[PDB]
Amino acid sequence: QTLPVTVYEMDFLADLMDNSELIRNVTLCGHLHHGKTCFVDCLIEQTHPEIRKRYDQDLCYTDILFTEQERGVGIKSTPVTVVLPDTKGKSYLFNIMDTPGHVNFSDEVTAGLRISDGVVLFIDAAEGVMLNTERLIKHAVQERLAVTVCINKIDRLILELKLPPTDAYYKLRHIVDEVNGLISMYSTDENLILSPLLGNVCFSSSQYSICFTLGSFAKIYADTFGDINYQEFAKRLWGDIYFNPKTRKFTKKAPTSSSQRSFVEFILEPLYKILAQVVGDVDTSLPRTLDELGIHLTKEELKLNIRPLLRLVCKKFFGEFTGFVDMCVQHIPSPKVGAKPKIEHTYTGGVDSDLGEAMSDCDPDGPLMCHTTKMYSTDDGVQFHAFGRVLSGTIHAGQPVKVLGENYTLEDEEDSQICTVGRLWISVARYHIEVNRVPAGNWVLIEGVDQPIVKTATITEPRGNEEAQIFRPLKFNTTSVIKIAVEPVNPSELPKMLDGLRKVNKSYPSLTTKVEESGEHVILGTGELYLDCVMHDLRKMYSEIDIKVADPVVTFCETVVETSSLKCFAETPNKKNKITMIAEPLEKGLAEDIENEVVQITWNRKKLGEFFQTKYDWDLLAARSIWAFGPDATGPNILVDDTLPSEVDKALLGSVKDSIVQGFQWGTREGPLCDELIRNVKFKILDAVVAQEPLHRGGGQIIPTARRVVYSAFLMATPRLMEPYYFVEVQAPADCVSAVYTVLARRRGHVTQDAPIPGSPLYTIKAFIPAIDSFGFETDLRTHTQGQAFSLSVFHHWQIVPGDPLDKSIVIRPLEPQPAPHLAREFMIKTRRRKGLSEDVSISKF
Amino acid sequence: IGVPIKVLHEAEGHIVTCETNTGEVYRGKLIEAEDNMNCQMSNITVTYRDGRVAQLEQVYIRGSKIRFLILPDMLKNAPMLK
Amino acid sequence: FEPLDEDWNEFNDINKIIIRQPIRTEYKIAFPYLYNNLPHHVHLTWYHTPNVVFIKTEDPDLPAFYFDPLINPISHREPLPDDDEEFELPEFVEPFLKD
Amino acid sequence: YLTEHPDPNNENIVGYNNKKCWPRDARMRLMKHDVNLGRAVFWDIKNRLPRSVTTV
Ligand SMILES: Nc1nc2c(ncn2[C@@H]2O[C@H](COP(=O)(O)OP(=O)(O)OP(=O)(O)O)[C@@H](O)[C@H]2O)c(=O)[nH]1
Ligand SMILES: [Mg+2]
Repeated sequence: QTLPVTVYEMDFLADLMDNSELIRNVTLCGHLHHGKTCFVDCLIEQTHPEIRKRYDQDLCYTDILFTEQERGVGIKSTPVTVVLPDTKGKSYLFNIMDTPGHVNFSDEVTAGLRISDGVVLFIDAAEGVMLNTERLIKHAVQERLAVTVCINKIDRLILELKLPPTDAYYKLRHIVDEVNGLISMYSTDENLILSPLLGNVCFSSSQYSICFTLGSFAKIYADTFGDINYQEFAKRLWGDIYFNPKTRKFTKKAPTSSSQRSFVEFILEPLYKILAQVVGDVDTSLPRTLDELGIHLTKEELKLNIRPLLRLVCKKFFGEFTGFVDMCVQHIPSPKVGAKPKIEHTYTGGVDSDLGEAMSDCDPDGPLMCHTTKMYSTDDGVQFHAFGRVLSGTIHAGQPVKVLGENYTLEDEEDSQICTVGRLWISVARYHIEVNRVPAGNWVLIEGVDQPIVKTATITEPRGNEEAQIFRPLKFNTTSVIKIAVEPVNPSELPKMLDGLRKVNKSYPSLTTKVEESGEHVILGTGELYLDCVMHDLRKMYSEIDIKVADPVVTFCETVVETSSLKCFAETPNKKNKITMIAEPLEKGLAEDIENEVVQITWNRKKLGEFFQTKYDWDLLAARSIWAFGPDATGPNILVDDTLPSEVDKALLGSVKDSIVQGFQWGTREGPLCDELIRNVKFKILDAVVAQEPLHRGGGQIIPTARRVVYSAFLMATPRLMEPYYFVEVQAPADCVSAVYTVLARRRGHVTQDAPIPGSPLYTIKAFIPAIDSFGFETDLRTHTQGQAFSLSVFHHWQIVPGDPLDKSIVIRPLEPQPAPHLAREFMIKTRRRKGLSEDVSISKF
Repeated sequence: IGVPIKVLHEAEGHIVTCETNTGEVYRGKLIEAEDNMNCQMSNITVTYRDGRVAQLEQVYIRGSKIRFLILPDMLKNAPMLK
Repeated sequence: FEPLDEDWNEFNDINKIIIRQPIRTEYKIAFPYLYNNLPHHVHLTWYHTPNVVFIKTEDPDLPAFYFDPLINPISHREPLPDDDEEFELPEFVEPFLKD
Repeated sequence: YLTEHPDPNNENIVGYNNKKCWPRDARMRLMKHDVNLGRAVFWDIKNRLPRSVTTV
């Protein structure tokens, strides 16, 4: 096969995969536009002699789609596999996943954190900590990965702000302190202190190829002057420690008043002087500086423009990126060491199983266990390639394997298939290297299994491994709430669109496409640019037809506020057994504790009740009476028992509860108002008259009956609607802040925080907005503030829509923005009309 | 520093076997190696001069007493040797 | 520019559409595939560039690296080893480019 | 009508003769029930005439 020229032999990369101690699985992440893909470009140019950046444009080696080239943002997380040397000279295998930093593509990061062991967070030195950085610290800690932070774009402290050296040091220290605070807020482990003293924080400028920790710059001193222990000298170039030039020692007190810190004196001021002598004094004193630092340039190399000459001088000075390799080796575990928390967190059945102890050793021979999370398209768009990691065993080209879906259990055995692998590749961004086998510990790109795979899959052996269970599905960071509806223009081309509607379902992890009862094809999404890319990929790649799209709306939910006025009783049509229920709302903050798994089912009734009686102050009769919660396995609704044992025999009532929970599950999704999920309710059984014969206790009589019980209890207790609220952070100059207050005033929002950025003239505005008002919001700010303000929106919470959704006295004139009391009625009626229900629902319907 | 010391630092993490001036052959995974030939090794099968096979789990060999080392065979594609 | 007749349907029913904010032309131009039917010859616009925070120099007598009061102030406030374990540099070792 | 002529893709909207001289809210609104009723009416009238004698 043909391959570009590489500084290492490909047989060395083939033989280096067999040792799982020299492999690192790293995910690069961060906020939007902080320097991820350019750092990957610098690594690719480090490994390849023939790939060079243009003098006017960026390279973007790992942005291979045309949408990423026209938009200028990252859309798809792309892997690359390289071999890099460290400071000591030892070669290491890196599997690097470049993930996008935009918030609406946060699902592209969660698919990247499942198949990796360490996180490298890029932070802009000028802007600092932002929204998606704060969300990704939480999401990377809760997924139990190691965390390192690299501070990119330090030259914006030099060439844009023109900032004094100790003030730039204070800016960097403030960024590191805010990162340590965001680590310590969500972690219970105290051994996660990030500091450059520990080799844990790197400094970089992606535009001019600058990358250093303390140890690499100490190695530069050791290569320049000699006879200096660089591992000891790098331990004192940070913090309040001073060099005393008389004693030639490092003391913690000031020799003079003009004494600078050691980081300013030995590291940061030579960086200022290099950049200043390249930019300002190229004509007079640059050859004196380049003769002093030991750098020789050709006469044609001196005649370049300022930015490529600065890139060339910093590349000749700093050289290879050894500090990043030192950080990723020292503080990110190998897959042989870090396999145990990965199997403990991601494998169903626990690490204490028989197969879990076999997978915890990273054994390259034995049972084949692979977990594929990502699906990549070809050039033609007719077939997909799966992408995942090999947890155990060794996968072979041509080996018949078994593909396990996300609905597979040992009891069912329905969601499974036997397939044949065509080829195996290891992935670089713009080319692929074909191999015949991949051992355990690496990443793998599998051809020929793409037919049963929807979101993720588990690749196992056909014979043996009969106790194999699937891994957990992806737990996404946010909730997709935007509804759009699609139709084809020519109605005879409906089987074509249903092709593409299941093809973009594979390449997008958080995408949800469904078919309503009225025949509408509804696609869920997270934002405007997300569904823009959905439409581009859909049409131009998988449909080649014309598709009509409707106006976007958001997903509503249903709730109660007051206690029900009357006890809701209902019988089965067998007229033997009766169930009576009171519906009440939950307390503030309990639903959010159920959703974040602070409270859980399958606990052995003790700690569960102690939570309710400790924090929210439930009684012992109330804490010891939960039957189940949620329509989904952790949903925010509770089925509660208030049936006294003096009136209802609890030994016979515990037999029908297995059907009453199926009833409550099937009826807390698709509620009675507009067929949506119920929020923040406890459904409390007070009276139950249970049948005596077992044939009258069947589920076919009682499950629609318990459905009608839940519906009657919900409709009596003053039902309301709930809409999602987005959290919005706006980066803007100090003059357009009043214009931001002006624009947010007309979309029913409110500003919660207005804070200046330390070390920057730009301000941050943090606010909450309704999601249905957020259409064109970014365009309104970027038009009204002359393009200076910029905004991002994530899903934050749910609140009650103002108005009565059952007030039939309200008349609604069409095509007019209604005021505040008419909103719940308008939303409820128009969603019923859109989904295909009746014009109204009555109180005595159920 | 020359080439064979860089080849020694490359063989860390793999299985090497060393013979020293006391005629004893130590086989196992090399953990650490310096500029001088001080070799920290682990999971060691030990062959004496008479022929007894022993199991020693942490060995630190001084580089002065070393006769020679025997390296893996896939280091012929290492970058410093090409 | 000069240009380069739709019946009612189940799809474009205005009793289903919630009119909250009026959709403008620049919404259809910024995101040309979400709000447009038949997008034949559109081009994807450039999304965003980070805000250049460069401050112009108005006084030639000031130093080039000066804490301009246009910049917001930084609100001021670690395992450091002890002084007694004395690490001494050699005599000819200096910081880079001190001349 | 739908017993002999099934419509799985809802294709009976395309091919519907409509009067373009009126405004959009003034002419016939093409809801699916009314279009199916119109197709059924024209089918029931067309069945009563032998195609060798006359043709609609
Ligand atoms: N001043 C300066 N600009 C930089 C530096 N690194 C990157 N940039 C610029 O910032 C812009 C965005 O860089 P990217 O690397 O595309 O940003 P990104 O992090 O890939 O954005 P995502 O697509 O979210 O991953 C480009 O114009 C880069 O040239 C740096 O060190 N200094
Ligand atoms: Mg990028």
